[PDB]
Amino acid sequence: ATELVQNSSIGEICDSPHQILDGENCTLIDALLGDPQCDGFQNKKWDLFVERSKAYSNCYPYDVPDYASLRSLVASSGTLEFNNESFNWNGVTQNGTSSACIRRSNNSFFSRLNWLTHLNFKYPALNVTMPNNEQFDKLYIWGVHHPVTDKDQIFLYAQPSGRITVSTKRSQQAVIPNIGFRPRIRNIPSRISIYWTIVKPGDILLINSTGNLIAPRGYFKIRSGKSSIMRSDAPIGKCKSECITPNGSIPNDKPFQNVNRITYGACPRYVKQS
Amino acid sequence: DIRVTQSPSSLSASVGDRVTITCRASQSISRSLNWYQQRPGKAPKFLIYAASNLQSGVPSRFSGGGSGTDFTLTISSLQPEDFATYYCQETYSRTFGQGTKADIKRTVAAPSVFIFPPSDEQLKSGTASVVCLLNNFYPREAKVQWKVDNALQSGNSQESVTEQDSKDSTYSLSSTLTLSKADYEKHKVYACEVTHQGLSSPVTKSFNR
Amino acid sequence: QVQLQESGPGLVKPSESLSLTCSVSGGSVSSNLHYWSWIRQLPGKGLEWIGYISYTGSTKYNPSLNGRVTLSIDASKNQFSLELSSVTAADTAVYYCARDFFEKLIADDLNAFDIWGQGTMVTVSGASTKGPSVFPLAPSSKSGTAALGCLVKDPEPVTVSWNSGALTSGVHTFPAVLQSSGLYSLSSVVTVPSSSLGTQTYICNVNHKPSNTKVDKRVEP
Ligand SMILES: *[C@@H]1O[C@H](CO)[C@@H](O[C@@H]2O[C@H](CO)[C@@H](O[C@@H]3O[C@H](CO)[C@@H](O)[C@H](O)[C@@H]3O)[C@H](O)[C@H]2NC(C)=O)[C@H](O)[C@H]1NC(C)=O
Ligand SMILES: *[C@@H]1O[C@H](CO)[C@@H](O[C@@H]2O[C@H](CO)[C@@H](O[C@@H]3O[C@H](CO)[C@@H](O)[C@H](O)[C@@H]3O)[C@H](O)[C@H]2NC(C)=O)[C@H](O)[C@H]1NC(C)=O
Repeated sequence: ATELVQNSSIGEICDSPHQILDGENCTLIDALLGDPQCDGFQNKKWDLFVERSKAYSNCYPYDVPDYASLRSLVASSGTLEFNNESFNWNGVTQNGTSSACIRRSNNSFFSRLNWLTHLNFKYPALNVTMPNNEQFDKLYIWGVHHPVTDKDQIFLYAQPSGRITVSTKRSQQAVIPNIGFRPRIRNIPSRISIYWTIVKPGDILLINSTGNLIAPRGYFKIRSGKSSIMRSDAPIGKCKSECITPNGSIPNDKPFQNVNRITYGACPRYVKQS
Repeated sequence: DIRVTQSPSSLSASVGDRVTITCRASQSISRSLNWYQQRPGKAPKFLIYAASNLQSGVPSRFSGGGSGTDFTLTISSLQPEDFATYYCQETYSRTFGQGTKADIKRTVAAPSVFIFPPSDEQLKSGTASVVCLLNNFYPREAKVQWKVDNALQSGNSQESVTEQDSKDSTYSLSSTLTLSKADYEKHKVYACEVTHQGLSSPVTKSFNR
Repeated sequence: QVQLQESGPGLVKPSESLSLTCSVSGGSVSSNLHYWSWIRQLPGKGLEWIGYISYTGSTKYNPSLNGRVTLSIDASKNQFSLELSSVTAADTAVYYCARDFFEKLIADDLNAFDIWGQGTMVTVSGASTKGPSVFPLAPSSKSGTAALGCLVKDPEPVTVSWNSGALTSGVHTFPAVLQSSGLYSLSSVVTVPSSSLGTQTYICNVNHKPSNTKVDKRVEP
């Protein structure tokens, strides 16, 4: 347990042979939703995406039930390819912006979300059908806004209470918004609940809802591969290594290792001591 | 089991200084903690949320930052009304910090003093209480000397001290001398000698009867 | 807004079950996503979280106190109570009731203590109760600033206001000291112009709660 144990790292992660994507100030979901600081990540691929502990959200605060599920789904696919679809939201106001989601010194919003408000103080029951006539699995990212006072629920949507229903052939999703003032993040007490819905080839996405809704602008392509995600603060260097740890790249010569349990690629097995 | 350490226990800084309070944890708590303010006689106030999100009653001079274990609360330009006791709470622990209460670096003193004989209704009850006042002095360190017929008194006087109202950042101190009705009428000269820095000589206020 | 007022005894004899009640005003005590908590204050220890309960009732308590804490909610009265069994001298403190929201969205943190109550002192000396004696403090009245106040002698020094609250700026009420007689004593003073004494009436207002004693005494030159 001495000569045959790899106990050191080079201090940095090799960008070869694996396609490495660095997060910088962005998380995977901040780049997924369309955080203005994360617009550079749109439609990029990766074999291993490294989130930094320095990452932060600089848009309009958002929460995600099953946050380790959605993060590991997008990570296992290894792509952010997004295709805009033409959802016909007739009777509403689109492209809603916020003062805490700034890009190019203007009020903006998530680039992959269409925050819908009333129109002419109308807001009818929106039933939008969207088929999946492809051969590959689609991923739709939608949201549910949580206004703080129904003073805003009336001002934004002109209904005392909303409700969101997302149905497919296999799945059905029902979410009711929660009116409530909350701790101000970037001077905002309101929140938005982000959910996800997968549709398979031949399946149809159904939206059976009035709109306290954060409508999607399209779908993400879903691939199946060895892609993954890792939390690390080690720099990225120009080198080649078939093993990556959050402490840096290590050689896979030894049959064992005590660098870190979290590994990626063809790596030795982890030992508890020495 | 979560440990919290807040440093320092107390400090002092001038108006307009930039002061930083540190809250350290034993285990990593991510970007996750909050900072509060309780003024004297008040309940705490919700200042910062999630280590860096300012709240409803913020004057914008407050700020926080940090990740992991070492978090910092910073006041860019310290104001007088910021005089309070600051705490850091860690959530999954639900543990409050030890607390850090600091005060403004004080200007040079100006003690104004008064004295008060016992009331006529109290003297009928067989108890005499003579109250001396020290108003709006600063620093804290002051000496109150009681002289009954110009005789040093000890062990029979009590006194309190308020904290900076944070408008002028000044203390106030009041001594009460307690003697019986018989001991009150055996004597007639009751003085209150005040020793303080902002006084070039001990100021004595006295009355008779 | 949402006000919170704690009500209960200011004195509790040892080994007895302490009991306090928080009243929530302006809002529904039943909340879909919310916890109601209690927290105590001691000089030297700072703040110490105690208990915390959901509308459904879900409890966890501070492991420092070995289960002696038991809270409860009654939605019919918009109230939630505190019950601390077997209190000792180390349980005298200031107790606050607070409205708290929990969020845990990605950070898995987010125990937020939003609104805080005024507060109620509790004592564990377990002796007896006796009301205070209010004595005025006349001015010097030489006439260019004078001073006057009220002397309070003989559990809690309660509220001392001046003329029902009309005179507030320039008032320094001092913390009570403990005389050798086991009874407390403080004094509340205020500085006024040395030219408005015979026409301006000054009355201090003391209202002892643990003894039902409210006194209004005139401070006259
Ligand atoms: C990730 O985010 C952090 C925080 O926003 C970035 O750090 C800071 O980025 C700003 C961007 O302008 C820098 O501001 C510029 O520098 C001067 C100070 O020399 C500042 O006073 C000006 O306002 C000016 O805009 C700031 O210096 C910088 N701070 C540090 C410590 O780096 C960071 O650049 C972002 N990216 C990465 C990879 O960390
Ligand atoms: C909500 O905001 C999005 C993003 O700005 C809008 O999509 C953009 O719509 C404009 C107007 O149609 C597009 O520009 C035009 O494209 C046509 C294509 O034939 C071209 O002929 C014009 O000269 C002009 O360039 C723009 O391309 C499009 N954005 C992207 C990325 O394609 C959307 O229309 C907005 N919706 C509402 C209801 O405001």
